[PDB]
Amino acid sequence: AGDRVSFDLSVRLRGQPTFGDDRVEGKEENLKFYTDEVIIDQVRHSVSAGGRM
Amino acid sequence: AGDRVSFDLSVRLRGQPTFGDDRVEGKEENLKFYTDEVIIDQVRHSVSAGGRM
Amino acid sequence: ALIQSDFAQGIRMTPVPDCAGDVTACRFDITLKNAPAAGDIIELGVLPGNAVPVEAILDVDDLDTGGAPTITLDVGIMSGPVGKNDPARTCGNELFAASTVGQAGGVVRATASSAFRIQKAEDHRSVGVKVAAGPATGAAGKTIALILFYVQGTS
Repeated sequence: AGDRVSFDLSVRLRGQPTFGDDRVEGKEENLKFYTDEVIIDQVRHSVSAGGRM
Repeated sequence: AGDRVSFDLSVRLRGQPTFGDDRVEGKEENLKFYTDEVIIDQVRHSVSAGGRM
Repeated sequence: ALIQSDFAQGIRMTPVPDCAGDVTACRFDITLKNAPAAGDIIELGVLPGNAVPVEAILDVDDLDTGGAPTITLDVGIMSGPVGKNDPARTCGNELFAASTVGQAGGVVRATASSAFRIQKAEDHRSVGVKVAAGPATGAAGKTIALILFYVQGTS
């Protein structure tokens, strides 16, 4: 049951490496997730066949 | 345990050969080399999986 | 009108403490390719979630050129998500109340009673200076910096 489904993209890691012996603990790139959503509605149509005349 | 590597190039032998029966004991070419060095270092980077919430 | 520093696009990440009460500071800086003009919102630094500012030196170069300078900078917790690149962002003056630094390259500390009392939110927020009053005629490429002694895990 639902009228909306959301699916995510995990973008690449962009950052600066720590050259030499510079301490890296505590400087940790956060994974960036991007979101999107699609919504569902009905689409109906009807045709008529006249009468008995 | 090393921080830099120094490889070598053995350039060709060049000189004038001694034609005939002329004695050859001092007209000896010398092996000349060339050197280049490469310096190593450390890179690293880290990503944080997040909290427990 | 958004100047996204390297610390907001994700090019350079910010340090977050691995404990409670352990202060943390990082020099959020820009190299302004253009010259500051009224209305610019210089997104310079991000304040990590569950962290609150504790002390903040704002250090800028000489942003004026002529006499009687009038450039004023205010620093606040910008509302939008990090690195949105959207002019609709609001900014504010929670950290600095229209600081007079920029008329001469100098160092100012958080002299306001609201900079030290800032609530925390579980999501990253971007700290960005805004040029409230337009600078006097004349400017050039200069480095605006703002170190931000924030601590995580308060109560």
